[PDB]
Amino acid sequence: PKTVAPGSTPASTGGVGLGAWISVGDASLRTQLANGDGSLIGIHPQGTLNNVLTVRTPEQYNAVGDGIADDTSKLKEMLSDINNVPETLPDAAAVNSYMEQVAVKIDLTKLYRFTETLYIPPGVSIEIPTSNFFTRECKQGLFYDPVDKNTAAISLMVYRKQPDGSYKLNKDVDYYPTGLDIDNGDAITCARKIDINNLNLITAPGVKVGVKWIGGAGCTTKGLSIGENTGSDITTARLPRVGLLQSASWGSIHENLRILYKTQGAVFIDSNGGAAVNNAYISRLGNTNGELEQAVYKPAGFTEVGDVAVTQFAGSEVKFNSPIIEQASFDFVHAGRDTDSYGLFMVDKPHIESSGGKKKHSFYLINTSSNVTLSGVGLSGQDPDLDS
Amino acid sequence: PKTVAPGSTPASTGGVGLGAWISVGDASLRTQLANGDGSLIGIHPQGTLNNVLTVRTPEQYNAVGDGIADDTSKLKEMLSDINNVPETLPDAAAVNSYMEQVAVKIDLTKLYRFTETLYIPPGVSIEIPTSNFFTRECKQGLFYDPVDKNTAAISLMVYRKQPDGSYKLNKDVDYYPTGLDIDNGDAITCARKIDINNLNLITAPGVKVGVKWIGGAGCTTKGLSIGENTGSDITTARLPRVGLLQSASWGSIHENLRILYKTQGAVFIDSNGGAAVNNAYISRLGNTNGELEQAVYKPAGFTEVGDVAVTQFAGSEVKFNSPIIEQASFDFVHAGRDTDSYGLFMVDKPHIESSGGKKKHSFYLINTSSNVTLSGVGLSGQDPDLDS
Ligand SMILES: OC[C@H]1O[C@H](O[C@H]2[C@H](O)[C@@H](O)[C@@H](O)O[C@@H]2CO)[C@H](O)[C@@H](O)[C@@H]1O
Ligand SMILES: OC[C@H]1O[C@H](O[C@H]2[C@H](O)[C@@H](O)[C@@H](O)O[C@@H]2CO)[C@H](O)[C@@H](O)[C@@H]1O
Repeated sequence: PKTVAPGSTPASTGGVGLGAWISVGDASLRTQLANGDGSLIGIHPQGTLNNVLTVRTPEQYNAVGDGIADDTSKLKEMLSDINNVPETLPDAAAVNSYMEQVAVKIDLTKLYRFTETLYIPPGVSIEIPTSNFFTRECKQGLFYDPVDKNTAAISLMVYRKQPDGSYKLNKDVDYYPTGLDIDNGDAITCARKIDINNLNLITAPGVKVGVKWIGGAGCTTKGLSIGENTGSDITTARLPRVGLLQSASWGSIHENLRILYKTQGAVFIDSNGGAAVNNAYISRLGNTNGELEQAVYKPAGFTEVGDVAVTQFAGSEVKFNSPIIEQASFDFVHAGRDTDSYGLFMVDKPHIESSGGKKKHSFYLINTSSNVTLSGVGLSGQDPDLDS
Repeated sequence: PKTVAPGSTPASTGGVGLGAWISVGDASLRTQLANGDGSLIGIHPQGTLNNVLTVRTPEQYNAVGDGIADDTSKLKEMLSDINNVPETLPDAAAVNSYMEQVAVKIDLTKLYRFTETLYIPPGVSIEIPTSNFFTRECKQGLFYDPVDKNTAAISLMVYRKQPDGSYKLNKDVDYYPTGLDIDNGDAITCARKIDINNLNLITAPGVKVGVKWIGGAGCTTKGLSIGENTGSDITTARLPRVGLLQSASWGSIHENLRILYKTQGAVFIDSNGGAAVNNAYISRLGNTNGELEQAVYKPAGFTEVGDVAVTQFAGSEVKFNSPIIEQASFDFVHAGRDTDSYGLFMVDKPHIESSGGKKKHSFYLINTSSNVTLSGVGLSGQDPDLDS
């Protein structure tokens, strides 16, 4: 005989399974199925449903996915269930271990409004069926809509050494680690095994930075698409002031990156050895008042006023293969490393265009060398004296 | 008490749910499961089955998938359920709106025979597990088998203006929009947010055009594979005369495109700024009678006879990187724009080969400039006077 004390549960009196409690009847089947993992369902050629379910979705966490409801905690919970990285860690060994966990794929098929910077832990693949392209109304992806606009929508994890030898996750928008920081332990990257396929990210007007790709060595992107072609007034367009900011990401590859921006498209700083940006399509949403934008992250030698599609400095040498740059005051601003002019400006066959022939310079090169191959496409601006 | 009138249903007497009607028993469960969406099946770490099922297949529509039965209506239904765009539209706002719908991924794992041109609407991702490569018998993909061979197997959507001011979907096999048409309003593209991975397309012998990549700005492809390596006799092979025809597709990228053709491999016309074709493997199925093939779509300046692997004109300047071209009479035929010679012919390290050393010319250049990098692979024809 089996004695069951008052206040018992099947789980607390032997569990449910062979030799213990066995579910019987329809009510129990309903709950067994509803609270299971799919193991009750057989599949072909053999095995059970759970054996083949590996993707995660915000819907599993009840995200509304309409770009209205605040789905922040749902997205964070989804991320946490994959790899929950505490914001404070004791030492190097502790932060490094979070890059040695199981990686999981996430599929974003609706529109998720969020109001706090999302930090992607290592071991994450994010996918969306297709990439946005001058999309007027974003329907699938992330919509960053915070109270504090002096922030980034998305950011990789980089831990900063504290006075007591402990490490705290960086949450400062303007911060980016240097190759030196990574060498001397002042910063420790917690960004690895991250893959993006078609992530669409829109932003409330005025948000400072779209994506902070910091410390992402070996991390990859394909079809990453930033910004919304909301309307003619860029001042209300749902796109960030700065599309992407990248540092300490050697060996990182961005395939067919798409960026709709207001102030700066993409910025690459310090160590990014061997990193490539292929077939990028970077455009200011029209060039109205473009010449009045003020670059936010720029080398000291660049003091000119005007929007910049691509900015690079502090020894960064990203390879730009066949980029398409549109509607920019400055297509490229590049500075060699202050100390020795290190960092070759490499642009192969750029497709440069701007409505009404409005432009300041295509290649603004400071204390540097370069190898550029022209493809019979380009222009110089309307000022007969200053534009070149 | 609850009174239920004769001829009632649960829906007509309060609905199903808390505070109303609740399903009870095995029979109810069987029907709920059969007619549901997976919501009764829990999965890990939380949520239900419906939350993670996002991919569509033709099997959901009972397609036979054997390459014999005509699965046309079922492929069309699957496409329509994703984005059902009317063949006739009121104005531009109307057609533009269809590029702002939720995108869906389709997985093709069997062989689907169809008999009318398939029009891929915006917001569609297509994937097949692997790409065909000189495949003798196509097992997975699409097989176009029409009564009228003067047609295209697959086409993107471009709307043509009508005398009354309305717009109609183009169904003319030879039509392609120009940059001028798009600028005009004469044409409005409805091809955006389309991604193709490993799509295998074979066609009945005699089919004019395999794929009409028109207006596909920012659309991408990887492993698109056209044509079947049926047998030694090309007149009987399951491949089209013209593999791919592209126009108005600036920023479109074709990665590792594979084409087996009879007349012309790929054709690129008019505005295609910044578009790239990487590691294409284009080959006529042998060169037997290749010299007699007459190019269908080509510039006026080209009047020679012979098959052409790659044809480009009207100001199109697609970048061809590491293409592999085999058994062609003419590897490339390129004409700069009539008015100002615009449109640089760019080919980087082409791997050119032809059986028996049979060939007319590799680079037939008309009213144009070019930058070509040779990789120590190539040859010139057997005519000691004309071939170069
Ligand atoms: O030597 C490193 C780098 O330091 C300064 O860069 C600034 C930059 O000007 C700001 O826009 C922002 O991004 O912070 C950076 C340093 O944290 C110098 O101005 C620059 O020339 C130099 O390369
Ligand atoms: O000015 C554009 C273009 O017009 C003609 O191109 C023809 C082509 O010859 C045909 O094969 C077919 O594709 O229709 C095209 C447009 O009607 C000229 O022959 C060509 O040279 C010219 O660049």
